[PDB]
Amino acid sequence: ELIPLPILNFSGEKVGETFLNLKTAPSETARAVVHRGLITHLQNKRRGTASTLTRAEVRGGGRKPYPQKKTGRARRGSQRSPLRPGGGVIFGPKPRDWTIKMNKKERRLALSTAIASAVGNSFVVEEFAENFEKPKTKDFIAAMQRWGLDPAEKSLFFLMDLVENVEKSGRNIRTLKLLTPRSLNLFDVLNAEKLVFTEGTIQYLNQRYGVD
Amino acid sequence: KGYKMKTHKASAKRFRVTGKGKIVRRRAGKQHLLAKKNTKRKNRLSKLIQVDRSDYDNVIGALPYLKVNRKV
Amino acid sequence: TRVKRGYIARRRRKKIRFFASSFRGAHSRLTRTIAQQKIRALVSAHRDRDRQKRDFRRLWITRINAAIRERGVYYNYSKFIHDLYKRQLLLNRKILAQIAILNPNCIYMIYNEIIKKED
Amino acid sequence: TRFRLDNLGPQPGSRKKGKRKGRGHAAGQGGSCGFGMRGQKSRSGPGIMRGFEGGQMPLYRRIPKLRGIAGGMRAGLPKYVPINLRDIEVAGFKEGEEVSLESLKAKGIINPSGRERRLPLKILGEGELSTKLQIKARAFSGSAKEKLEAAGCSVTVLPGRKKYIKESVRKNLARADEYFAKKRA
RNA sequence: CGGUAGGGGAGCGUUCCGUGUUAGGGAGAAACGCGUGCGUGAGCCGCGUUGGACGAAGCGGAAGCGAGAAUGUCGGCUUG
RNA sequence: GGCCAGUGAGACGAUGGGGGAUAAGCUUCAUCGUCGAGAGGGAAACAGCCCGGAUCACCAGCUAAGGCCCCUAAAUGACC
RNA sequence: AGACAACCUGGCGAACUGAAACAUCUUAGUAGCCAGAGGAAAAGAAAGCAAAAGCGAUUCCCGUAGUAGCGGCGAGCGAAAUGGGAGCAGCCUAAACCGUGAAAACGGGGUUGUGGGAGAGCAAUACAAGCGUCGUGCUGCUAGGCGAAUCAGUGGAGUGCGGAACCCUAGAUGGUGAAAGUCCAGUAGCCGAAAGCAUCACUAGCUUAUGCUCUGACCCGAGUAGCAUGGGGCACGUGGAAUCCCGUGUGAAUCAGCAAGGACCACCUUGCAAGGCUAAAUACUCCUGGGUGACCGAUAGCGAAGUAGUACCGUGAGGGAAGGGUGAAAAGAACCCCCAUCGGGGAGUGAAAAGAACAUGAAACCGUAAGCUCUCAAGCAGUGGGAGGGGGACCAGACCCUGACCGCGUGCCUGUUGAAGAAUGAGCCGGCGACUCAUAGGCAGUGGCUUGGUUAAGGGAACCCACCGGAGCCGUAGCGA
Ligand SMILES: [Mg+2]
Ligand SMILES: [Mg+2]
Ligand SMILES: [Mg+2]
Ligand SMILES: [Mg+2]
Ligand SMILES: [Mg+2]
Ligand SMILES: [Mg+2]
Ligand SMILES: [Mg+2]
Ligand SMILES: [Mg+2]
Ligand SMILES: [Mg+2]
Ligand SMILES: [Mg+2]
Ligand SMILES: [Mg+2]
Ligand SMILES: [Mg+2]
Ligand SMILES: [Mg+2]
Ligand SMILES: [Mg+2]
Ligand SMILES: [Mg+2]
Ligand SMILES: [Mg+2]
Ligand SMILES: [Mg+2]
Ligand SMILES: [Mg+2]
Ligand SMILES: [Mg+2]
Ligand SMILES: [Mg+2]
Ligand SMILES: [Mg+2]
Ligand SMILES: [Mg+2]
Ligand SMILES: [Mg+2]
Ligand SMILES: [Mg+2]
Ligand SMILES: [Mg+2]
Ligand SMILES: [Mg+2]
Ligand SMILES: [Mg+2]
Ligand SMILES: [Mg+2]
Ligand SMILES: [Mg+2]
Ligand SMILES: [Mg+2]
Ligand SMILES: [Mg+2]
Ligand SMILES: [Mg+2]
Ligand SMILES: [Mg+2]
Ligand SMILES: [Mg+2]
Ligand SMILES: [Mg+2]
Ligand SMILES: [Mg+2]
Ligand SMILES: [Mg+2]
Ligand SMILES: [Mg+2]
Ligand SMILES: [Mg+2]
Ligand SMILES: [Mg+2]
Ligand SMILES: [Mg+2]
Ligand SMILES: [Mg+2]
Ligand SMILES: [Mg+2]
Ligand SMILES: [Mg+2]
Ligand SMILES: [Mg+2]
Ligand SMILES: [Mg+2]
Ligand SMILES: [Mg+2]
Ligand SMILES: [Mg+2]
Ligand SMILES: [Mg+2]
Ligand SMILES: [Mg+2]
Ligand SMILES: [Mg+2]
Ligand SMILES: [Mg+2]
Ligand SMILES: [Mg+2]
Ligand SMILES: [Mg+2]
Ligand SMILES: [Mg+2]
Ligand SMILES: [Mg+2]
Ligand SMILES: [Mg+2]
Ligand SMILES: [Mg+2]
Ligand SMILES: [Mg+2]
Ligand SMILES: [Mg+2]
Ligand SMILES: [Mg+2]
Ligand SMILES: [Mg+2]
Ligand SMILES: [Mg+2]
Ligand SMILES: [Mg+2]
Ligand SMILES: [Mg+2]
Ligand SMILES: [Mg+2]
Ligand SMILES: [Mg+2]
Ligand SMILES: [Mg+2]
Ligand SMILES: [Mg+2]
Ligand SMILES: [Mg+2]
Ligand SMILES: [Mg+2]
Ligand SMILES: [Mg+2]
Ligand SMILES: [Mg+2]
Ligand SMILES: [Mg+2]
Ligand SMILES: [Mg+2]
Ligand SMILES: [Mg+2]
Ligand SMILES: [Mg+2]
Ligand SMILES: [Mg+2]
Ligand SMILES: [Mg+2]
Ligand SMILES: [Mg+2]
Ligand SMILES: [Mg+2]
Ligand SMILES: [Mg+2]
Ligand SMILES: [Mg+2]
Ligand SMILES: [Mg+2]
Ligand SMILES: [Mg+2]
Ligand SMILES: [Mg+2]
Ligand SMILES: [Mg+2]
Ligand SMILES: [Mg+2]
Ligand SMILES: [Mg+2]
Ligand SMILES: [Mg+2]
Ligand SMILES: [Mg+2]
Ligand SMILES: [Mg+2]
Ligand SMILES: [Mg+2]
Ligand SMILES: [Mg+2]
Ligand SMILES: [Mg+2]
Ligand SMILES: [Mg+2]
Ligand SMILES: [Mg+2]
Ligand SMILES: [Mg+2]
Ligand SMILES: [Mg+2]
Ligand SMILES: [Mg+2]
Ligand SMILES: [Mg+2]
Ligand SMILES: [Mg+2]
Ligand SMILES: [Mg+2]
Ligand SMILES: [Mg+2]
Ligand SMILES: [Mg+2]
Ligand SMILES: [Mg+2]
Ligand SMILES: [Mg+2]
Ligand SMILES: [Mg+2]
Ligand SMILES: [Mg+2]
Ligand SMILES: [Mg+2]
Ligand SMILES: [Mg+2]
Ligand SMILES: [Mg+2]
Ligand SMILES: [Mg+2]
Ligand SMILES: [Mg+2]
Ligand SMILES: [Mg+2]
Ligand SMILES: [Mg+2]
Ligand SMILES: [Mg+2]
Ligand SMILES: [Mg+2]
Ligand SMILES: [Mg+2]
Ligand SMILES: [Mg+2]
Ligand SMILES: [Mg+2]
Ligand SMILES: [Mg+2]
Ligand SMILES: [Mg+2]
Ligand SMILES: [Mg+2]
Ligand SMILES: [Mg+2]
Repeated sequence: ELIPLPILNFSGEKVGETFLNLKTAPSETARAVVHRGLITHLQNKRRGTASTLTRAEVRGGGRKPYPQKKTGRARRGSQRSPLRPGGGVIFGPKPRDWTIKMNKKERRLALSTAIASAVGNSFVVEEFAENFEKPKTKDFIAAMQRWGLDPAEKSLFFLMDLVENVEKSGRNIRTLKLLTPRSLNLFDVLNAEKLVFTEGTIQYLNQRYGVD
Repeated sequence: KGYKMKTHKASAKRFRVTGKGKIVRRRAGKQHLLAKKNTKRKNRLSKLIQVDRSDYDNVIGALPYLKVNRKV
Repeated sequence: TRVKRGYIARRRRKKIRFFASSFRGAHSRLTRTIAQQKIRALVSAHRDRDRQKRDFRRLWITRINAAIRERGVYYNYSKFIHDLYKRQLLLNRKILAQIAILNPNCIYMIYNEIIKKED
Repeated sequence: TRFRLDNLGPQPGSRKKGKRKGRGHAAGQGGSCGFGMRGQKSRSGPGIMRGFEGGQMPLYRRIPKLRGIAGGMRAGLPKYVPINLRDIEVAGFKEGEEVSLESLKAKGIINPSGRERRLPLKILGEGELSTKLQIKARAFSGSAKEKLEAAGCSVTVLPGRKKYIKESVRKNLARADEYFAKKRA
């Protein structure tokens, strides 16, 4: 690797160095690849809930000139249409699905490019799981500030484990995301200010996405 | 279940495609009144001719599943 | 996502209307009329920026003609100009018209040079 | 040079903005939208059939139906997966290796679909093989097995599935063989 | 380097989403009114003895996205 | 060759002709010009005649067709 | 018995339309009507597929495939088998025979298919499996309860700002004079049900049950199958027209049989019609409870934010509108004056009068005041030139308003060979108002992989999404009916 990574113990002293080496998008297309990967994500996340009534859903037509003036909806000699108030909506939204597709390998590429950009931030950690027994948020934040994470700026903890105490201890900070590999999004990696890995985690990422 | 385009069947019993991808058809006029057509003519009307570039549009538009190189 | 047209209309209209200030009658009121009237204004304007260049030459030439005809019985615009040229002077018609009104003695001098040399 | 949600953006040329017809003339196709004046092509709704010329008898109609199709003679269908020796050369076959069908899915040179799944294999001469390979297929072209037996390769031809023949026609086809046999001996 | 039908290239704006529970905002936001300001233009930027709480720029995404014509259509107000 | 449009009512003028009455701003063809889709000047006004093909600015200059008594730019010029 | 939105099953069953006309065909067994039942319905335990290798009731999705085919071979219609998933479940009865009757019935026995059963003899017997009153059980639902942590300053109000602190298994949400993790109700977490409901286990009990040998004589669903005709439906339009189901008429065979394998015959394979019943996977929203929203915000969203199916209109079936925002709080203006009331002007309330026809308040339209200007004048009302007069400036030679007179100047749109047209259209102003979406085919531009590329349905810490899912599909051989 072209850069080391600091490994800090639970106190915050630097114990070691690691290397996270991934498949990177060629320099030209990176911004496109990632971009696309992101767009796709956000677009599949979308639920078309916007619904209208077409000209034929609208209640209570009959085909005829109106016999008497409906104040605001029509006048005396007029024909039924979309062009009234209360008329159908021409080309209005119907419930959709926005779901598009992207190649698996392209996906993974975006993920890798993202995380391989984020190596100017990232730490590693000595796998703190045991130091939490009773869930304590106060404690988690203590630990954070020891590692130099401002409990403001939106950081990402990528671990293998969800140890219940840790899981709950982090639940209520708005700026943390605690990710298993089961939930790992391009989105959150892009979104995070600081990246945090464990040893097992680096071992995982450097394998799945390893450059040959 | 979407809608996939339907092959126009009356055009696909008429035209086909050669291995290199060009469209061909039969020639019209050998079925009857043969006696009065000279044998040289009768031979000419028996072979397979490549369809006239002009028609390619209509043809192509009605046979969406036919693999066709227009030589680009 | 429904989109009302909102103000995007009335800004355009208002910015048009500003143009049409001081048009008599309904050319200063109704938007629909005001539109047309704006176009025609801009149009005549463009036209007469071109007419202009024709017109002042018209004028200047006329004034020059009058200014010279005072001197000789037989003398013209045409004769004059011809002589300005066979004497190699560059003064164009704006300048001779302005010197005709604003410094008449000067034009008399010029004429005296042209005559002396044509003599 | 780090990626965030804000430094992202597309590649020039990728997403090209769409024509929105019927807005303004200065823009694009305004008014008419690029349909010109009137008539049937500029009218809303389903057009006329794609193969239809004006009522003059359409090209596809005035031309005679293709030979076999025209009557309902069943169309021709590939009955073997053809492989030439080219492909077998290119692939990673070391000597002694069994070619067969399976070992060509393994190295992926043939990816068969449903119809092709159910099919047998056939070997067609093209390209000059250099190696001794053990081949198993249901058929060969003449040229094929000529070049193969020339190179020193063992050609194992696989049994096709038996055709069920009723007893009487066995008696006939066997009566034949009895005749040939009594004659030669 | 005139230009209709028509084709191609480059842009502006509207509402909404991501960044974002953003910058900014009862020391006055949106809007409304103004400009000796800047644009090829769509428009932008600045200003307010109006207004009273929201909401830019940038880099991206999506459309119920731009009106002067439809004997359009609904309200309002004229003329006679 | 690919992708992908409109057009498929034309008008007059010059020339060659046919129909008609060597009638029609008539009608129908042929080789051209302009209008269509072309602004400017000359034609009193005046799609199709003459000059000329308008990127834009200039209170500069030279010319085309056409003009030089006054309306209205230039000779109330010269010689037959 | 009646009621019941959509879905479903059965019964009747169109037409515009498409075919650039139309009659076969299409629309479409759609709409509509009628009847019926359910939370789903229907279908369903091989007289089935297939092809010489195998599968093992039904339904639903992906795929095969717009393939084979059908078709005035026109418009169009359009499979299945293999393959991948979801989901799984198999049972009662007739007849032979044995009892009881005169019957008709009842009771035992008996239910299968590379055959069973009845018949005649000899062996095994105890476990296993299915159903289920009663009842404390388990869980959930129908009320609830406990629930951490802040202060002062700042112009009506502080949740904002500057400055200090704190909780977090709680930084969901709503409210509060102004935007709040720490003010209220709440949330995480944790407790809680006398009564009823629901899924589950258990629950006495009720059910069933094996094994072999001999015997082609007994049974194995009759007005049935088939056949002749008339039709219907199967992707399949009478076609060589199978399989399926009905009118009229005829009319079999029992396992040494009968049916199916796309006329038909032979052979082989597969199966057992003419008795029933069955859960799930799938469809739907008059609704109920949670949740999300690149959904609306009073011309929108339901027709309906107020008497909304109301007012009103119609004999009747039926049609069918409009009217939202004083303020934080009514503190909704005591008292005096004009004064018959309404309405107003003061005072008082209030941050503001925002004063009840009350929040921002554009345009048309109606005026009032101030600056310049029109009564010898011909004009799509402008424009270039600018006399005279006036106004706010800081680059005072500029800007802004007015406009003596001269020049030039045939509204806009549509549509036409061609228009100022006496050609169409618009009273004016503001809103609403049109190349949209889904799915496929072709082409282009961008990426990704090219150790060929890619997955579909499906599964997913709810979605998204990691990771799966190679069934398929595209490219690797053509020629030929
Ligand atoms: Mg209707
Ligand atoms: Mg509506
Ligand atoms: Mg090929
Ligand atoms: Mg023949
Ligand atoms: Mg074409
Ligand atoms: Mg909106
Ligand atoms: Mg609109
Ligand atoms: Mg003016
Ligand atoms: Mg589009
Ligand atoms: Mg364009
Ligand atoms: Mg227009
Ligand atoms: Mg077009
Ligand atoms: Mg039109
Ligand atoms: Mg056309
Ligand atoms: Mg049509
Ligand atoms: Mg249609
Ligand atoms: Mg069609
Ligand atoms: Mg034929
Ligand atoms: Mg072939
Ligand atoms: Mg293939
Ligand atoms: Mg041009
Ligand atoms: Mg154009
Ligand atoms: Mg903007
Ligand atoms: Mg804006
Ligand atoms: Mg906005
Ligand atoms: Mg802020
Ligand atoms: Mg402002
Ligand atoms: Mg806004
Ligand atoms: Mg602006
Ligand atoms: Mg901008
Ligand atoms: Mg406020
Ligand atoms: Mg922004
Ligand atoms: Mg719309
Ligand atoms: Mg209007
Ligand atoms: Mg009206
Ligand atoms: Mg009036
Ligand atoms: Mg013609
Ligand atoms: Mg014609
Ligand atoms: Mg036409
Ligand atoms: Mg002519
Ligand atoms: Mg002529
Ligand atoms: Mg001649
Ligand atoms: Mg004559
Ligand atoms: Mg003639
Ligand atoms: Mg003519
Ligand atoms: Mg000429
Ligand atoms: Mg035209
Ligand atoms: Mg031209
Ligand atoms: Mg001209
Ligand atoms: Mg002229
Ligand atoms: Mg010329
Ligand atoms: Mg030129
Ligand atoms: Mg030019
Ligand atoms: Mg000259
Ligand atoms: Mg003169
Ligand atoms: Mg003379
Ligand atoms: Mg009932
Ligand atoms: Mg009833
Ligand atoms: Mg019911
Ligand atoms: Mg019909
Ligand atoms: Mg009809
Ligand atoms: Mg028709
Ligand atoms: Mg028709
Ligand atoms: Mg169900
Ligand atoms: Mg049922
Ligand atoms: Mg079974
Ligand atoms: Mg059975
Ligand atoms: Mg299957
Ligand atoms: Mg399964
Ligand atoms: Mg099963
Ligand atoms: Mg019995
Ligand atoms: Mg029994
Ligand atoms: Mg058998
Ligand atoms: Mg047997
Ligand atoms: Mg027995
Ligand atoms: Mg409490
Ligand atoms: Mg509390
Ligand atoms: Mg405070
Ligand atoms: Mg604070
Ligand atoms: Mg809150
Ligand atoms: Mg709770
Ligand atoms: Mg037997
Ligand atoms: Mg029959
Ligand atoms: Mg039939
Ligand atoms: Mg049949
Ligand atoms: Mg059958
Ligand atoms: Mg079959
Ligand atoms: Mg029937
Ligand atoms: Mg019968
Ligand atoms: Mg019998
Ligand atoms: Mg039969
Ligand atoms: Mg069978
Ligand atoms: Mg039976
Ligand atoms: Mg049957
Ligand atoms: Mg049965
Ligand atoms: Mg049933
Ligand atoms: Mg209203
Ligand atoms: Mg409404
Ligand atoms: Mg409003
Ligand atoms: Mg009072
Ligand atoms: Mg009284
Ligand atoms: Mg009073
Ligand atoms: Mg007061
Ligand atoms: Mg007070
Ligand atoms: Mg108001
Ligand atoms: Mg007079
Ligand atoms: Mg006067
Ligand atoms: Mg006048
Ligand atoms: Mg004038
Ligand atoms: Mg005039
Ligand atoms: Mg006409
Ligand atoms: Mg008019
Ligand atoms: Mg016209
Ligand atoms: Mg006309
Ligand atoms: Mg109108
Ligand atoms: Mg009118
Ligand atoms: Mg009218
Ligand atoms: Mg629109
Ligand atoms: Mg279209
Ligand atoms: Mg689309
Ligand atoms: Mg496409
Ligand atoms: Mg590529
Ligand atoms: Mg999936
Ligand atoms: Mg799922
Ligand atoms: Mg899903």
